[PDB]
Amino acid sequence: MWFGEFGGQYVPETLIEPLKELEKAYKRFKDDEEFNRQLNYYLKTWAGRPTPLYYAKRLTEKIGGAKIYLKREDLVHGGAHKTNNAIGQALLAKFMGKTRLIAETGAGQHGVATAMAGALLGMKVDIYMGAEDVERQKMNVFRMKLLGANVIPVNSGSRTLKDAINEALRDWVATFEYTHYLIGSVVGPHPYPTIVRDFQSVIGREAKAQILEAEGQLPDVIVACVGGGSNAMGIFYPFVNDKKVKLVGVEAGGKGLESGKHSASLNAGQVGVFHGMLSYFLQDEEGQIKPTHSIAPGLDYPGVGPEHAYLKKIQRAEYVTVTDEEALKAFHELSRTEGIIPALESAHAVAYAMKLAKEMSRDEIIIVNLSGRGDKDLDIVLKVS
Amino acid sequence: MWFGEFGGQYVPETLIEPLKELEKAYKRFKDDEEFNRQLNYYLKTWAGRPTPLYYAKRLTEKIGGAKIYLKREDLVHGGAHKTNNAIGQALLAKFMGKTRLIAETGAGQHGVATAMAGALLGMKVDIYMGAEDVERQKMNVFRMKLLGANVIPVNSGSRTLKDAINEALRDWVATFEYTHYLIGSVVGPHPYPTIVRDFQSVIGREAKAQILEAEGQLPDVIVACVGGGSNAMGIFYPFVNDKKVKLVGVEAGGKGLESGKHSASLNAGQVGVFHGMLSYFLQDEEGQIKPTHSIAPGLDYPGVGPEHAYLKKIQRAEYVTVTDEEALKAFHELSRTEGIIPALESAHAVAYAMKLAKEMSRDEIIIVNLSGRGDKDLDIVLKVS
Amino acid sequence: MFKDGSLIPYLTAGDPDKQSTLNFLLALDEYAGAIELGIPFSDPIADGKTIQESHYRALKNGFKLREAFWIVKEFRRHSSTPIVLMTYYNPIYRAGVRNFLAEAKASGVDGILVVDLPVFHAKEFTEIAREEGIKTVFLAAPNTPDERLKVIDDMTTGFVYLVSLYEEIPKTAYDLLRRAKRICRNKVAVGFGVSKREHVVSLLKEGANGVVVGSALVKIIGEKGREATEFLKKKVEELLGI
Amino acid sequence: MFKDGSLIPYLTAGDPDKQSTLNFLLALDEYAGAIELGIPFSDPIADGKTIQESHYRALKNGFKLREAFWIVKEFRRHSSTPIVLMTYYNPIYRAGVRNFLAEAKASGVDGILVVDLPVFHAKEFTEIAREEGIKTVFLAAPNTPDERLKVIDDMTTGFVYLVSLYEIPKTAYDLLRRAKRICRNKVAVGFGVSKREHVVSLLKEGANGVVVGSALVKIIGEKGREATEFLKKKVEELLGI
Repeated sequence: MWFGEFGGQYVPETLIEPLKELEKAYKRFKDDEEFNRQLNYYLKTWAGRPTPLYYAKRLTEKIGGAKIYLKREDLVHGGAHKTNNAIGQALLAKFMGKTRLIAETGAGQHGVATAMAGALLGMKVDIYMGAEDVERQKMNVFRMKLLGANVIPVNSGSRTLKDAINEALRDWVATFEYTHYLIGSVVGPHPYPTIVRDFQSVIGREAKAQILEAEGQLPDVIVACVGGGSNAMGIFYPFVNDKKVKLVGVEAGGKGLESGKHSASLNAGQVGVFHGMLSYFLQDEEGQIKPTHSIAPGLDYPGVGPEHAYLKKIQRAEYVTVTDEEALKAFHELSRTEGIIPALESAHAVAYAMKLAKEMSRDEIIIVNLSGRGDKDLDIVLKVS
Repeated sequence: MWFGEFGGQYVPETLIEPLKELEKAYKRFKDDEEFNRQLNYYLKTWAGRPTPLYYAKRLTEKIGGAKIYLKREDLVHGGAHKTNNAIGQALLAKFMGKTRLIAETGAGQHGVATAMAGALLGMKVDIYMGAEDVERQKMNVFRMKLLGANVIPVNSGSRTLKDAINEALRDWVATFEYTHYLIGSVVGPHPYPTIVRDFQSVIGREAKAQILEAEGQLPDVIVACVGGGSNAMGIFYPFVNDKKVKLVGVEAGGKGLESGKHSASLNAGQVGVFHGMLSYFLQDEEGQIKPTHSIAPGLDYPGVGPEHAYLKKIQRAEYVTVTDEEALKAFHELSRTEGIIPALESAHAVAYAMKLAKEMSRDEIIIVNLSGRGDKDLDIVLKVS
Repeated sequence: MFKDGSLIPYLTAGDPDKQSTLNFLLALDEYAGAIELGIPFSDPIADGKTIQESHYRALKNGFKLREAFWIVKEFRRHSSTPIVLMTYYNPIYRAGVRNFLAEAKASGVDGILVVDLPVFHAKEFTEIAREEGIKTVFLAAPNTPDERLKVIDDMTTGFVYLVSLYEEIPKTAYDLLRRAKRICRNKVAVGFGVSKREHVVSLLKEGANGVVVGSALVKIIGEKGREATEFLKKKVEELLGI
Repeated sequence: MFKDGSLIPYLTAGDPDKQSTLNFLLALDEYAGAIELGIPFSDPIADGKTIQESHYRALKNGFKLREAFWIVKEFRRHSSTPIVLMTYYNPIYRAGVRNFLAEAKASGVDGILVVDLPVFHAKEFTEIAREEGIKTVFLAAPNTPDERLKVIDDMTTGFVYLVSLYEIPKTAYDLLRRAKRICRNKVAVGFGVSKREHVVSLLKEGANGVVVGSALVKIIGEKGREATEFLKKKVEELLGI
């Protein structure tokens, strides 16, 4: 449950038994011949794995520096890496004998993923969402109802994500005998940070095979965006022992670090305990969660996974920021140059990769983790542009 | 040129020289080692090829009949089979030494497909669009622009698709020395109908290999939707010499054939000569093109490919219709049941497949060509629901 | 099939209605050595913007195929000026090739140009046209090679119709004419298309047997409609130098 | 750490302001055997809707940690009723465990419950608590097995605080039954009491104290600065007077 000093299981006694059941269930089914056979069947047959590793020939020539490969997670079913974890946990829940999935969502991206996975394996899906978020995400809400899920608007307090979390946890505490709670990222109490990483590790395994196939050697740098950490850990983890490979997590710089409107939890946060984990969080003088901002909705989260805090600590991974403006240029630049419309979360990774590539030799190799497609971001990008 | 009595090259003398240079160039590069090596490189790394063959285990068991596999073209880059042809013709244009692509569109899906492939291969891209269609398809116009193409609105005449075709063809006659005209379906004058099929035959070649791998045998039936013919012909062609396999084209029944608000060209249209091809067209008493309708934008086309007309005559393929209500019922059904939100075009093929499964035993097999994802169709489906 | 140095008005049939077209034909007859009459069509691929509009004006006004033949039958009561029928292949295909050309001949039509029927697809059409006493008309563009132009000429029994690709007569259009006069045995008419007196005199001087006038005339029919007659005559008078 | 048969009011500090919380405590002190005082937190993942709202209210009006201690210190000028501080771990973690507990003791805090600090992560907390003169409160739920409930009891030096998963649930009386059977420590119940029937019934089944939170904070939520008299009427109802 620890990653160095970070991680843990800082929850009340009401949530201990459901987590201890999940620890046990993961332990037996994690390396089970039949569990992994089913997981790999669904990932291949339903999700479309493996995803290709694409050489951005035009983009690298433009920059004039290092080679830039995109790990095309935009091409998985749903349009983001989140499907990998959605299936993984939903299948684990079915192997536990659960008949129902619950989760909570802000932007709706995790709600859609959870609903899709529940639809596949034939499970009841109740998704808690803040009443503010339901009006904001008209189209994501509808998308969940198409997939057989039903959204529960929570009308108390802030009417934000945080209020939906509380409703989801109160619901799990009472229904855990037949219900599994699905966490979207490498965050929260143990065993969720390890479970989610393990279900995203496919990205890095595939990418390592693919880069050895294309280059005959490991890459010099790997760049990936970091909100909670999910996609970044998926691609990072298999390269952690490869001393050559530089790991660069890219957080939301927002309107700039001087402005204070961002979600760079690793760059500008303090270590604290929220959401059941000791990790980095963005907090005020009094040690309360601050409001965060990012143009990319998936990066708008004040916390960060405890494993990233650990990598930061021991200096295995380097963590950086990219502004709304910079990510937006990358969004446009990749669409023009490679004919790929990246998700605004991924555009952060692409944006930094492009800066880094200019300063590197033409024989060096960068793998950018293109965490999703940006069809969902067209309403946002149209209004701003 | 011909498929039985259908097809041809019925265009004015102005368009003969451009078409003959395209004939010669296709005959040159079609079986070329380097053209095909590059084509499969882009299909693999960029497009995400191959796509998986999904077994709809819950949809088959709910129906309680024949097995129902789905060819997952929804997973290709761009969310639709169209990308296959778009890359093929764009690459062909590049090998011909052309710097520019032109096309026209109504719904916008083809205009996006062309804009994507052009951006990939460094081609300049001008799309012609009817100014009414520009007003409807705000988001596809924006998508094209993001992808680097400039959308040229034509304000002459009706301001609809056929006015854009005229403007596009006039431009080609002038600029064909450095410009390729990119037809989006198995339609129009030779060589486009054979060319588009060939670039979509990949779908059938994969499906064949994949169903043998899964079941140890060829399918009993193959079901696919038919607007112009592109996707259906792509999955059909490699099974044309297999006498076992039945081929079924699903046209747009719309609001019903008795109501006259359909786009089923084969089932209730007469043979004629428009757009440079002898084929089935929806015409009035005077032999002029009647207005067409379907809820799925991609099926709303009065013509159909000449090769489908040929397969209809020789009875190598059955052809049927499905109503807007039934496609909507299938759109919702496949979403709830399998976690896959199909395109409204594909939902026609699914809707018929669901019927045909009831009249076949549990050991018999159906392959439905799931031509695209329905993220594009959510506004349309939200309004009617 | 027409007097050298002739002006050839092109009108679209049933634009705005069958009677109004006949009125224009009767008004323009004394200025013309021959006449082209277009048959409306939903999807005209070849034609430019001005003609394209007139196809839609005619079909929005409820044009029937029979009414094209009615104009020529009615026009033949007053005149023996050559009529060329300009159409797409669908109406011919639909009715039957012998049936269309016999009914056209019977109406009093001398020539026919099938716009979207290429030279290689016209073997059976030119064979039946001779049999039915209709003279064939085939068009050529600037991008038409010398090889194909000979074939176009070989199959033409009326006149070869030269056209430019899209102000002024383009340099490329005069190159097509000069080549055609070297190569073709048939008479040559040119739709380049014309708007001023300098253009007509120049084209005849460089060997054009006929100068066709479409867009200048149908643009007036677009503006004026039923009331176009007098403005058409004034325009033709300008082009003839009267 | 309180007289048997007692009623224990739970209030969130700084809801709606610090002066109001002190007024409420002073007005309720004659009715109470002990008091729980909640420390506002941005993301309180345990608490039910009515308490959750009070955290939102108190922080919206600019509550600060030093104001909780001020309330306990100014309350101690009049009363020596046991105070139990109810907080999440992050205030303790960021200040330093000893620094927090020392400052809590100086105000006159008698006990402390760290809501989101499990038993297996509290080996150090209980140790320093004892050294700084502060008693520990740990909570048990109905799903808590008999193995942990003993370990919970062993680490508690004040009282075990029983809560429910959700008139009063059957599953909640089973927890209380088991607790009195297993625990050497005293037991306070926080099962969501709203009426007199419940206070009497829970004292009858052996609860040493009955905590009253939601019923009082609902009133503070409705009335604000003017809650004092409505709180008294509610506490009088629950005491049956």
